[PDB]
Amino acid sequence: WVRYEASLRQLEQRQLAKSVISRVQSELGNPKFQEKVLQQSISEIEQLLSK
Amino acid sequence: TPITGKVTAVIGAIVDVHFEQSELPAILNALEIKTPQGKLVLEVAQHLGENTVRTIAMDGTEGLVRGEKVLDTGGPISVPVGRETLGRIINVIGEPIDERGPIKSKLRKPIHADPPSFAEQSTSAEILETGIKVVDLLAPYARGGKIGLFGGAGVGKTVFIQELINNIAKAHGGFSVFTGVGERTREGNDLYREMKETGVINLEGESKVALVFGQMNEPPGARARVALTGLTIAEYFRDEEGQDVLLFIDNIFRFTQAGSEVSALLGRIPSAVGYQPTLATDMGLLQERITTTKKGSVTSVQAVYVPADDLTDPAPATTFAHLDATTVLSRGISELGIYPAVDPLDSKSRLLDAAVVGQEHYDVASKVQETLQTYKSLQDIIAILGMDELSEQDKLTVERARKIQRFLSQPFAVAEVFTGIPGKLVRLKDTVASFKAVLEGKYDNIPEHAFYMVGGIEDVVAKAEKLAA
Amino acid sequence: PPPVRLFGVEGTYATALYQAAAKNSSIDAAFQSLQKVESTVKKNPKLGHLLLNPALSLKDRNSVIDAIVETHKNLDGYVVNLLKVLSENNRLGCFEKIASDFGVLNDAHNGLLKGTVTSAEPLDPKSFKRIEKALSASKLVGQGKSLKLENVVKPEIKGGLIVELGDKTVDLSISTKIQKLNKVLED
Amino acid sequence: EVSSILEERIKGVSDEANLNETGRVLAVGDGIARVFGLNNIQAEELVEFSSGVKGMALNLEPGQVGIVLFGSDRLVKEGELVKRTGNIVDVPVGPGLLGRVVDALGNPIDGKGPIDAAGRSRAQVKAPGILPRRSVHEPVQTGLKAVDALVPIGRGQRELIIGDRQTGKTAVALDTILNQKRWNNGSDESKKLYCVYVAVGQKRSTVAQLVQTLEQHDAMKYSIIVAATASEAAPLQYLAPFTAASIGEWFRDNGKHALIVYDDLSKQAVAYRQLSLLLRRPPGREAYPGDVFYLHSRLLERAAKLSEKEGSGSLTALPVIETQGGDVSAYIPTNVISITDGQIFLEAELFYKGIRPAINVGLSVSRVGSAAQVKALKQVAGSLKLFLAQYREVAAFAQSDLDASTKQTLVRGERLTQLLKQNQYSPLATEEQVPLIYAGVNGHLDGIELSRIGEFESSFLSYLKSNHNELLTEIREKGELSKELLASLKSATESFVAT
Repeated sequence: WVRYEASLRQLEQRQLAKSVISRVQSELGNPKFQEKVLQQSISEIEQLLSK
Repeated sequence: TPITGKVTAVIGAIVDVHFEQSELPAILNALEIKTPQGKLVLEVAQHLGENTVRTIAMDGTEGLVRGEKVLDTGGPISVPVGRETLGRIINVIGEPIDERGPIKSKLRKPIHADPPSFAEQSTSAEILETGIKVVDLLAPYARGGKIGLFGGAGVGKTVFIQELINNIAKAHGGFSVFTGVGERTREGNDLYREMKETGVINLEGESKVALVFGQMNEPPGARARVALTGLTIAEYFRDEEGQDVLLFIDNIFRFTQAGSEVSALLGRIPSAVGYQPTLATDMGLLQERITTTKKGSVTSVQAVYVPADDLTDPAPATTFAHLDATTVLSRGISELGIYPAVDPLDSKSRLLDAAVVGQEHYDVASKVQETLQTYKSLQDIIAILGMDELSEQDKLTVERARKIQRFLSQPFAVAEVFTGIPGKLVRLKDTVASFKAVLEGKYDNIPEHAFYMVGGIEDVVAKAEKLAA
Repeated sequence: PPPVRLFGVEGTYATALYQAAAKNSSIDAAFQSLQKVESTVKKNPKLGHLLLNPALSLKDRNSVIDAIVETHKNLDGYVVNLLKVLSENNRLGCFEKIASDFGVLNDAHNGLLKGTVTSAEPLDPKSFKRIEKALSASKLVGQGKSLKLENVVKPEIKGGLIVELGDKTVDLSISTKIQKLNKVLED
Repeated sequence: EVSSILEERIKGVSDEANLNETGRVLAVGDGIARVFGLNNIQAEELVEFSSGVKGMALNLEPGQVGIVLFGSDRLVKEGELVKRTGNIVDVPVGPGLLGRVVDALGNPIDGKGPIDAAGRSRAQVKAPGILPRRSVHEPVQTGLKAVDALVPIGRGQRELIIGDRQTGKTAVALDTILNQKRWNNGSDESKKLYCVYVAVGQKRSTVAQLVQTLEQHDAMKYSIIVAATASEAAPLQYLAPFTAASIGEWFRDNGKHALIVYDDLSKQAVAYRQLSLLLRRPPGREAYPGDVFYLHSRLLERAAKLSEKEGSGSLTALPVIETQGGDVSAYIPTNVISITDGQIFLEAELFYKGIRPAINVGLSVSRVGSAAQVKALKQVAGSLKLFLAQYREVAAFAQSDLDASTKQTLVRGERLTQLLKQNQYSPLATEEQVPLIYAGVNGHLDGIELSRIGEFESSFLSYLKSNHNELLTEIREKGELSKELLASLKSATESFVAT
């Protein structure tokens, strides 16, 4: 019973793994792909000034 | 002024420095790179030009940030020597690894030194006796001699050496050097313990042995100059103290091996098998700095683990060149259960000359050699057929030889535990007598088993009585 | 010693040229003249770019050298010897290579730093300027060492940016962050 | 649950810092890459490529660094950005590696998630000096007669196990781990070995059978398995024994007794050969590079019985050498033999010819093994090696007529050899080995007809327990056979002989 319980958790995790891939393909579609480059830009501005 | 440089390259333990300064150290100079490990000792071995030397690194390599300050310590590494080297186990650097603290020294001497000249040498003729019967019969040692072994593994090498230390170093009273080149730490620990126990290292007092020990975990480059360090310590005794010394060196196959490793890295075209092109030169220096001179007589013992059991390999071949006497140790004879494992047809000594050991010894030895060679010759026939298909005359010879073979095994005191037989040291005079009798078949009438793994002829007789019960 | 150890790419030539002309303090002059002759070489394309292709004699190569110094007189003289040297050593393909190397060596001497800001697609000039300012302000750009930041376009870097200079980089791209995220959510 | 753990992990992604990173890959393939830059790099660093794979910098050269890819070349490619880990190769070491299969990157291939590990420690670490080293005193008991008797094995020692491939090669070692289940599941930590099984170059399937066996004998909890299978990349295989020994050293440097079995170092040689050749460094004898001696020797001497100062830790090495045809002069075997204390050469011919386990008594030695033996197993086993090397002699020349003295030895010898044999994957208790050896030595098994020897063993042991397990309890604690015990045992054994 414990063994299959662990197996179900692993199965859930790989199911949620392919859902992560699906979410990644969605993210890279959005012009959040464009807009977040601005976020990275300002973050790097803050970061590198903190260097 | 410290010759500043940067580490241009770190190709293995063959670091290359580029001395920024127009000052350039000479070849065989020594360098210290300051490390969080204290120092790293490197030794200039080539100048690769454009103010970039190429240096063997005599301490372990890793962590090195490519380009880092160097300072030139100059010249060969100068060890510290003295009579207070006795009672110290020292690293290649010279560190007291037995941690009896700083070695008091008057003279610190360069590791490299030039071999004494042809003229300066004094050539001995002294007999040294071990009390090992097989040694005595087949290859009499000489005091000041250069003795040689063709190793069993440690299973043979350590055992052979231990017996020699037990015999010769209690029959010697002068200085004695133990140099352990690329040997397992345990062997050293056992030896250290044993030496301390037999007071050879007296700690309350002073020793009469000094020790240099290089572990087989040591980096190849480090292993290369373990020998030279010992060679210097020996020179200090030989020359400066001006008394007879003793020396043990084992395993000098590792010296050869170490050289072969660094050579490739150095960039040298590696000669056949893989051995360094500089094999001859390195061997030459080493074996000409152990010479008996008018300054002193140093009995030396060199031990070469036979590479893959092939004696034809170039490293054993060049060993044969610098041995006053040799005692090749063979696995087959070990398998025959004979301890020592010495091949009896492959031992020779310069003092095997007939006159030197007297005609009677020589005649006895001659007959043993002839008999055994016949026996080996008929090993084929005996095996292909039986021993009952031998000619009757030969069959007698063969039976005698089978006895002679069994007789050669003598229990050894410092291995008495390992053999499980209390040891034996038998007189040379007795040995000659014993073989003489056997050759005349005097005691040939009692078990072959009686001859086997026991000492003298008298012991054989007694063991016949034991067997008879 | 000459700033930055180049070498090997016939950069021992560049090094040599630099140190020899550096004590003559005509390295900027050399570099400029070298640029001019290199440029008129590139701008000589019909078998002056295609006769950079090696197949010439020693002597014929030398006569090409004579034509090259015929093309202008405004050379360091150390670089007139450099032309001879390349002819003698029988290379001419590592001529722009040497030129480039000498340029790197030269602008190291000038102390001009070089950076790069690879991105997925070229970004705003306001962003370019903000990064240039930021980097110049930061300790990363040395004091009196002048950044020449190059935005480059590389589609392979999926989104974001990587700032590079002085062998110190921050890669906060979308691809790298995704990569790290994927790995961490596969554990 | 799964959501919470994933969410915790996602939260644990937080920002990248600036620092000296970035080299750019150029000439790559042949499992080494030549990277441009990496100007200040510690020697033997771990670098992680942005190909998501890590390599160990080997050659620091003027203007270039040559990484060696510790992992697949498939994902590495030209002009990739190599980022400095900035740290020399270290692997997590600690207490929580116990009962966890891990691969060579320390990734839990038991998949029980992140490993609990106290520290990380550099892959290469020098062996302790002469001064930290105390001569062996505690035995290791394998539970197999003759493998404790004839071959005496003791803690710290590098005690070689040499023999021929797939003669159930693994099994000899497995049995050792199993016998020491008794002691290791003990409460005395001086009687706790923590045993590490290094599986190099073995099929992942085979390892899975091994893992399953170990978990069947519930032995997983005192042992670690490190795995570098045959499929797994050769540079990873090269670093695989070294890493395992670091983990072992953490136990050793807790002063706690441990053991490490390196299966099979011969396959490390092939790996190092591959690596060397791909670094185009010149080959040595049998094409195995010249630094092969250095490779094995540096590895082996890290296994030791340290002194009281170091807390008397042990790390008993059992390295498993796979001889090609029983080529006992072969370069790799001889090199190993010279380093190792003793040999445990296993007689293949006899193995095939129904001696399981088959130990070539002649080619088994143990350099300092016999002073590890406890007095019971010195007294009872006294001269049995000699006796069976009289059996060795006797059967040598047996091949016509036999004198009664010879015949007596042969009858005992043949029967004694039968007694040595054990059922593969089922080792006996240490306590039990003492009477069995007592019986034969004291000549009680002289008369026992050959057919009933197996019966004699089981029945004798059952008899001893039923009649008086008191004797066995005494010998269990005393560990020395007193004169009274010896006589009592003679009497008791004779009593069993009668039945």
